[PDB]
Amino acid sequence: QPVDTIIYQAKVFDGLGNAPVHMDVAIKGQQIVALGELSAYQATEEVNADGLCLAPGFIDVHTHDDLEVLRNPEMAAKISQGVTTVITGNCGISAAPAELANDAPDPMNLLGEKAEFKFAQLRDYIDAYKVQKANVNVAALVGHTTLRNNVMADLLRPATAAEITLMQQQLDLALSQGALGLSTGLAYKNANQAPSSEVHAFGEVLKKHDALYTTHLRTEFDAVLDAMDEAFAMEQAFDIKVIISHLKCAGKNNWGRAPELLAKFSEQGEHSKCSCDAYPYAASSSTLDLNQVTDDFDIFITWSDSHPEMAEQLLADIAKQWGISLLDAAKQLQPAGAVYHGLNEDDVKTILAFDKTMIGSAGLPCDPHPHPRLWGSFPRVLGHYSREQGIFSLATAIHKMTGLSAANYRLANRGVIKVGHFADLVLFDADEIIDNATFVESALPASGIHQVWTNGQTTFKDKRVLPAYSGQFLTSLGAS
Ligand SMILES: [Zn+2]
Repeated sequence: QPVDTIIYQAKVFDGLGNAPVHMDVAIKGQQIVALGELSAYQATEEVNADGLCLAPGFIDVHTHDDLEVLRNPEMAAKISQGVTTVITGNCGISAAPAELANDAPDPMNLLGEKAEFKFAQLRDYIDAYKVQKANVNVAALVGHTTLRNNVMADLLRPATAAEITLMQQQLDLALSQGALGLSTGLAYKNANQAPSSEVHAFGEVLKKHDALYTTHLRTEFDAVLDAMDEAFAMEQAFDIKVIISHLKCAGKNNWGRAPELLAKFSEQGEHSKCSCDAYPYAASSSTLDLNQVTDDFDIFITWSDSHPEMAEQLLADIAKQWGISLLDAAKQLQPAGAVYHGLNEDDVKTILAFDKTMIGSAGLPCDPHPHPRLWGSFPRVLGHYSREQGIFSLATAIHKMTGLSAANYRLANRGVIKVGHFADLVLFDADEIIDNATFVESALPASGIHQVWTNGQTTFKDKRVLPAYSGQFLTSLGAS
């Protein structure tokens, strides 16, 4: 008869892109149990949401939070944005299944330090998550580069057919233990010599488990359209779900080409199910890479192990202080992290507006001065691009971080405000929600989020991140 909580009089967005409905929402246990006008229900707690909006909890489909959720189960960077679920294991790197010999090969340092990789099997990682759980749900992909490192000591080559056989078996076991699918990061030096046929060797395993394929493209610069062909070939050959990560046309050469990327989806063939995600910024962030050094746009160093006095400075200013070229300064700064202001804002708007595009933060949790997407992506979409810029409605914006993402990743009973679905929810003020993180002050929490529930338990309330630790590990459904 009774319920734990009723949220009264909010503008409720279902997560499916439909117009909001003014109504009340009842939570009991982990579940949404009633929707409508509910003053006839007995609730332990009552939340007055008059003038506020209620949406499904946001799903961050592009994270490198594999080890961050173990180090930092409160997950304030995500929870303070309204994110209740993270997809881990992106761009070819995952915490599991991974056995390291001497070091963690690049880019696995984006996840954590080599000693943190303690999960020879995915089941080991799930056990570790279940020790404390976390404020976010976790669903995990397996990284192709991580699989390569398990069986190859020299990564600067194709894997042998025998090494491919081992990787197929390791993925098959990870999928059976609960992984969602496989990710690749083919632009990175330690995967770039994998030919398309090496990636294709995983297709039968993925198809057998009805699993996902996600990809950081082999290049996102001049030849990005060719790189997209590679991703479509997985869909064509195996009829599996493919997601292109952080879609962009990078480089001054390619500013204005976003329509070409949208039109490229017409080349998929018989199946038309490829999706993509993007973060809402015109600046990327990664290790300082000599191939990306240019004078075409600002490049900011975020950290440098060689010259920590140069952290948070513009590469052009560093070069001038040092009396050498941008490229020579970059060589001396390595290893380092950078933010590259190399995207065009109109391209970003077009990619965000594309109806296939989900919102993903691509936040780098080990960065000591992170790109502000780590703390602002989702309220930036709702407050900057929807309310202020008007490029889409609030219903559309919410859909692209909730119901669209749960559907594309097959997240059962999430992403939608519907009776019987999990009570992952965000209460916010539609007129005040906004990102506050800037490139200079990159960890400022967003405004406008009043309360967050993860599986029916409050993980954020009135600026407090709360250790409910009610997240669950979301094991894959496998085949029929
Ligand atoms: Zn990536």
